[PDB]
Amino acid sequence: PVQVMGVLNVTDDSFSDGGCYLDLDDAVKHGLAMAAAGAGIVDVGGETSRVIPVVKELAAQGITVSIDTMRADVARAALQNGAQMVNDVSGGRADPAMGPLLAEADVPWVLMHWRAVSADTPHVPVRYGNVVAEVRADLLASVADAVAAGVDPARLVLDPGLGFAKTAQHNWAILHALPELVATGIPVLVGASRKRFLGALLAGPDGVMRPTDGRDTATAVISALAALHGAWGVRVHDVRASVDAIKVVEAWMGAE
Amino acid sequence: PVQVMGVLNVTDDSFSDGGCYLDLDDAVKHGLAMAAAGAGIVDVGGETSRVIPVVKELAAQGITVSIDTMRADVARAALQNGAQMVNDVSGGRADPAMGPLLAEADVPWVLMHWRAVSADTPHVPVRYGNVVAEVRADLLASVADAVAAGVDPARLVLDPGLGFAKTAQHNWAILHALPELVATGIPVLVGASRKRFLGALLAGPDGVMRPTDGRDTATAVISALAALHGAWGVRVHDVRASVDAIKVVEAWMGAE
Ligand SMILES: Nc1nc2ncc(COP(=O)(O)O)nc2c(=O)[nH]1
Ligand SMILES: Nc1nc2ncc(COP(=O)(O)O)nc2c(=O)[nH]1
Ligand SMILES: [Mg+2]
Ligand SMILES: [Mg+2]
Repeated sequence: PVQVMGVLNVTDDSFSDGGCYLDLDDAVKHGLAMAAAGAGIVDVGGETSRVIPVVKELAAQGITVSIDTMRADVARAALQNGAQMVNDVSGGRADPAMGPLLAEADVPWVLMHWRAVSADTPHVPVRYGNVVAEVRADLLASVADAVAAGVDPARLVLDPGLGFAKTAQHNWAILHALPELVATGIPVLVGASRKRFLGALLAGPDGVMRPTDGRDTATAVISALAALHGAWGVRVHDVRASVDAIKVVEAWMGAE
Repeated sequence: PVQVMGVLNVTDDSFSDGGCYLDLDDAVKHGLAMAAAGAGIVDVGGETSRVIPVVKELAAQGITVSIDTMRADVARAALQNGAQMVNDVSGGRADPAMGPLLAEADVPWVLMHWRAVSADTPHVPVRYGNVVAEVRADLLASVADAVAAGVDPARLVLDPGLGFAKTAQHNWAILHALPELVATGIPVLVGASRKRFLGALLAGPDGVMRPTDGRDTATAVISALAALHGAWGVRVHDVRASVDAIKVVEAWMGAE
């Protein structure tokens, strides 16, 4: 079984990969629709003034909500309001209070991989000698860090952080070696949904990138392959598409 | 490499799985767009008065056209007009003149599997004891038939005929055992695109089937899995979607 984590961007952002639900009610509506479509987790990302109210209503609607934040304070607020998981793009590195909070709360923590050369250059891609190996080592160190803080390992989730200070080539390399990360025995979450690499993969005849909205099929296919290779879950914008993919894989793979 | 065969239904049909391009120019436009999207073959299906003109223009535009017909006469007309492949849903069983025509023409021939209990009940699903094994045996016999007619085996293509006198369960069984059919050493074409089984797989909460247009992601995923398991090609309505899927598989599987 593969978990489907639907993305709910509560920020307003011109460059967004997938819908801006700044408006409380649209956002809530969107979260609900995603759960209805099969998402077992709704990942709300914003700061507190915007996300809290969304997290609160969704949690009140029985939805399993993840808070996508690098700040322990926003996380704590999220938790106080019904969130059941913390999704940290910094893998605990941005906020020293994060681990202790997770140790206090005992809820799942996603440690996403994001190793920048420097703090002022978080998006410059890192020149990796062996991205798979480096990413793995980095993640295991982040696990050690979390554990040392009192977090039960069983609550941890690894995420290779596709496209974060990584090229499309690094991305493909990580996916190809997905089974090696899965082999760490710690659940792996894949977040490729609508990312740049897909825009590039699917560029038009001209050389113009496929629009964000046109990257869902590719995203869905990455979900099926992820499922085939043991991933724990997938983080996506178009829930239906990835759920459809999963149903196919299961129907195919289970056909006696 | 997996061939992408785009569907061009030149009939008018209320129940169509995918667009009705009865109008010469729309049809042509559609065929061209499919080639542009990456389809290496455009499968025109109608009778002669409707398909011929489409086949002729497409072939004049350099497109590799397949004629989807059970009639040797329509096929011959198609060939006279530029078609380069014959797609026969009857596997040569509807028209005794078909094999000799293919032996004369020396172009690829798709032998689709479609075993009905009877002629008057072509759509009643056959009660199979072992669909995979029966389908295989049937196809190999159709190969023998074609060969005996002077057709070079190298020109043959097998197609399990998904959903033709088959249940969704049979369909899934055939796909799961795709590698066994691939092992015949004869190229295999998969035609699952938007079929009923997918409508059922993806039925809504209510129990209402997913609309035809909503079956493309599933179709695309079947394309990726087919690619992974050695299929020769896929026959689809939404070319972009299946091409996208193929690009993903290749990027993933080739990531050193
Ligand atoms: N755990 C995890 N969290 C994330 N949060 C935001 C984005 C970028 O998302 P966007 O495409 O909505 O901007 N990507 C990830 C990711 O890949 N993994
Ligand atoms: N070779 C082959 N030919 C076919 N022709 C028509 C349909 C039904 O197609 P539609 O969905 O456009 O009605 N299916 C096949 C098929 O599965 N394989
Ligand atoms: Mg987004
Ligand atoms: Mg059709």
